[PDB]
Amino acid sequence: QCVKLNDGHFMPVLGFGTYAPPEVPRSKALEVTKLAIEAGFRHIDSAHLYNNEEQVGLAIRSKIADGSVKREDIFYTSKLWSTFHRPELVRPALENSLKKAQLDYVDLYLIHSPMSLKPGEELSPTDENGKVIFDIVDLCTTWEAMEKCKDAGLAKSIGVSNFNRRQLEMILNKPGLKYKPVCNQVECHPYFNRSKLLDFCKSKDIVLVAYSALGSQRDKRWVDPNSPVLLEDPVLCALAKKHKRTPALIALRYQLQRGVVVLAKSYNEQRIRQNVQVFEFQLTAEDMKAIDGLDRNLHYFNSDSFASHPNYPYS
Ligand SMILES: NC(=O)c1ccc[n+]([C@@H]2O[C@H](COP(=O)([O-])OP(=O)(O)OC[C@H]3O[C@@H](n4cnc5c(N)ncnc54)[C@H](OP(=O)(O)O)[C@@H]3O)[C@@H](O)[C@H]2O)c1
Ligand SMILES: O=C(O)c1ccccc1Nc1cccc(C(F)(F)F)c1
Ligand SMILES: O=C(O)c1ccccc1Nc1cccc(C(F)(F)F)c1
Repeated sequence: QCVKLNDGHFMPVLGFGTYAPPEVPRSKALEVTKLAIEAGFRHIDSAHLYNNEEQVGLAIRSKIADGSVKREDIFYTSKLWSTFHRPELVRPALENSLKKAQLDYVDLYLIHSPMSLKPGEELSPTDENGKVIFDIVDLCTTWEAMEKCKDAGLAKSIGVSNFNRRQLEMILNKPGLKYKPVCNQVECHPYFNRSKLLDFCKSKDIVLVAYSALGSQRDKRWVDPNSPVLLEDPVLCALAKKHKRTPALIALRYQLQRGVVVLAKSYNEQRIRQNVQVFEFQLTAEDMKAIDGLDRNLHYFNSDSFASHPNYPYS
């Protein structure tokens, strides 16, 4: 139930998504992360951006203290936020995340996004029009700082998120590169299946990790309400009926069968327990072809605040 990363460490192929929007009480992350571990999730995905690392960390530490898991059984991810791309800010950002979570190391630390933002106090600094104040940082220098964090033992593995093929290539061609990214965590689902990026990642031994695999949380801040609702897709519905599973389970299994590590966020006890059933059934070649046919270049995260950035990954 794991994949071997290009640095020798192992990553569980099903991960628990911990982001919930600010209107959800912070205490919920503690409750649901414990439930996720109880259900069998061993890969837990968080970030500085999520304002939940204390709660998620506490959940992990609670399950270690009561004997349910060892630290070595848990794969915990955090991410460097975009206001901290300047190399001198990388290690301090990681140390802050470790202090919040009360952990000695993260299993994985990612550059959250290639879209560098102005260093400062704000998560999303703005001008007048609500467009973000961008920063211009050579992400190869950021990567060097990430490498130093691995060497120091603060992160077992390092990788990237929201990078396109070209951006990934720039890191891979860096003179004196010490560690390749182990993964690229990107938006990935049947409406945006990333086939060409997946092929590229496979060719370089980089794991593609899918987020919004269930169609995203459809947050009004970044997602058009008109966009088709992935879990109401008729083809996924037909496949769910055929296998007597659910559309969510079909969407998750699709990713595993393509060699994509898949995340799944749920703050509902029943759905958390449901999602671990992804290992209990298989899709046929014809099922996979049907799902492949759904691709319509649809990234749910689709806002002016992303699209105007000079390092916006989508074309
Ligand atoms: N690197 C990045 O920039 C980035 C971006 C986005 C997400 N992520 C990571 O990926 C995780 C997941 O992506 P996401 O947050 O977009 O959500 P998602 O996994 O696509 O899930 C979307 C929604 O599906 C619902 N759901 C879950 N299981 C279900 C089931 N069995 N049946 C029906 N509905 C189900 C959840 O609602 P309920 O809670 O009500 O069950 C959830 O809000 C995040 O939490 C985060 O850790 C990373
Ligand atoms: O094992 C990998 O390398 C793997 C990588 C990405 C996605 C899925 C992967 N493996 C996988 C896919 C389905 C079922 C099982 C297992 F049988 F181990 F549970 C493992
Ligand atoms: O990581 C999350 O779950 C996330 C949550 C809320 C808002 C944005 C998020 N991720 C994110 C953050 C910065 C840039 C991009 C993207 F590249 F997709 F645009 C995605």
